[PDB]
Amino acid sequence: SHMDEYQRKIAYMYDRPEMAVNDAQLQLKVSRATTFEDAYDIISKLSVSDMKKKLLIRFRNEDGLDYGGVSREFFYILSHAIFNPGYSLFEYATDDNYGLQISPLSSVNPDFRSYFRFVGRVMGLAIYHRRYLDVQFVLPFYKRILQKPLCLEDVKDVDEVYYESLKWIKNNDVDESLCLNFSVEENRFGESVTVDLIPNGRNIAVNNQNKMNYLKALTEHKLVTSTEEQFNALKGGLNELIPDSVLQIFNENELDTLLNGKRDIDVQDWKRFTDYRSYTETDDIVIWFWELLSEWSPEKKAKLLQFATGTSRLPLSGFKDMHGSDGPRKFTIEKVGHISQLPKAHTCFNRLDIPPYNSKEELEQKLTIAIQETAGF
Amino acid sequence: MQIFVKTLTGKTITLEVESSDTIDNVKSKIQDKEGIPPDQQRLIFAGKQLEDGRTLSDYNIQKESTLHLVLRLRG
Amino acid sequence: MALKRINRELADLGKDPPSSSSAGPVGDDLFHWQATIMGPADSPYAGGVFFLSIHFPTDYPFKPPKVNFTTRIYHPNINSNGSICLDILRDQWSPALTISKVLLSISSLLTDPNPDDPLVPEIAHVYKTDRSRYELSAREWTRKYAI
Repeated sequence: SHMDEYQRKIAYMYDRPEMAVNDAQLQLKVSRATTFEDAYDIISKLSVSDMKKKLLIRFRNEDGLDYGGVSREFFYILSHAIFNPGYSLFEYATDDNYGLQISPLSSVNPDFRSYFRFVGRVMGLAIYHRRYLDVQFVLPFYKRILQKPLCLEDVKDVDEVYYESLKWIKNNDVDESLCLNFSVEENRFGESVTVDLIPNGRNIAVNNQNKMNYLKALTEHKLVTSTEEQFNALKGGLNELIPDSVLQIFNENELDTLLNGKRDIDVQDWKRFTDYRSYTETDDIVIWFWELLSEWSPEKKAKLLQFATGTSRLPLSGFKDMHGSDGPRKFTIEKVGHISQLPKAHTCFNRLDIPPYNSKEELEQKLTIAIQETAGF
Repeated sequence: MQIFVKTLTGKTITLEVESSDTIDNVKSKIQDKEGIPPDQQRLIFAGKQLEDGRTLSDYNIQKESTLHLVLRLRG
Repeated sequence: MALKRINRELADLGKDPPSSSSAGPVGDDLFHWQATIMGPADSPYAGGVFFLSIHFPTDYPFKPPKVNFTTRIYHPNINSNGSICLDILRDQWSPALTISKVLLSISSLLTDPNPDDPLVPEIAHVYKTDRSRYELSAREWTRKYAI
């Protein structure tokens, strides 16, 4: 079983003498409004020995009991702050598939090393003190943290269309018509600059004897070389607390589970931030659908989300900031089709077509049948 | 005659068919060789998608014709 | 590869024009193109002219260009805002495809709407139920806007 081995690994990891907390308590007061600034001011000045003590967090002017909930809320706020693309540190891999990754443009700051070391320290603190963030990175990020080789298939998680194009280049013979050469054009703040994968790379075409090297160089540049300094600083900050001999007993999925807990899709947010076409919030089908979603397992909810929207990943701020294939599009439910037809989906429009069934049991059966071919999580 | 069908995975399948063979018969052959249900098979020849109830001769399929097997669209 | 390819496509379009659909950079920029499509004569949009805006992503040719309509068109597979649900630009895109192929595909779409993707379910239902009414509505819209 996956859970038993993961639990054994977690117990063995936390049983090591190199990850044992002390007895003294460290206070950490941060204003709720200015969480990021105070967090960076305090954390980025602590010492390694100090950070290994028990963590006690008190929001200013908010005195209360159950410090565990307070600490969890603080970590949630900090994770949604530092990893927010609007802060120009991380960025979604694609607008229609929200996967966080280190932003190449982040080098434009005068000193990104301090901020990325702070991010590494925050991740190490979350792992060390059994607290969960709520972000969802791409698998290549986790493979980089564990120092695993990155190959072509790893581009599938980052961007699907890019991987399909690379696979097409691999399979079909590349002709001279395609003006492809060893150079990548990157547009950074208006100005576009050229980066050469190999020396004098902008004057060499990709024949049938070189396309393998071209694919290797493109994959390495897209996944690794574009984020060397920033990820090196981040991993230094992370390994400042957690020795790398400890992280190297997991894989690209168990580390994700350890960092972000058991991933789940909230239903209250889903219901609050949806819209209907030809349907009203008081209609029987809508309330039956919401009840079914309420009493469903996380895997099946993820499968339905991927079937309807097109992906199982959500933006950093829930369903509110949900982007379609053209612009911001919220989860839409529409009355389309005949009774016998199964509930259909329009992925590029984030739309779900549920015909007006008669009984909730029939709705549940049809909805479960119509999503079986889709795999979630 | 003989025809070739190339999938989206790059796989090439050789089928012993006839110009008078129906699209349903060729889809049944593809299902036998690969297990893909005929309803899920999307065959394209010369830019035209083969439809059930017709024949290869309706699509001007000739000796050693090359077809493309694609999957269903989403939206 | 993101600029030499674009220059090659522009040069190819500058040698053998389709004589119906035209494309070209707007002002002085190689990542924002304007395109003009003539209404096909065998479709209810006959006699009309339509404008498209094409944005080439920096990952070109590995990622498809974003094409958006500008003039309103009464079509089942074209949304009101101007988006196009076309497979060649969404999922079945390969580096071999050029920009002229996209224009030809769109000019073919303007004649044979695909009912399997009811981007506008009301209009798609009208098309599948009353073809004559749908054609009349499309011609009225083309007269009102495209002209």
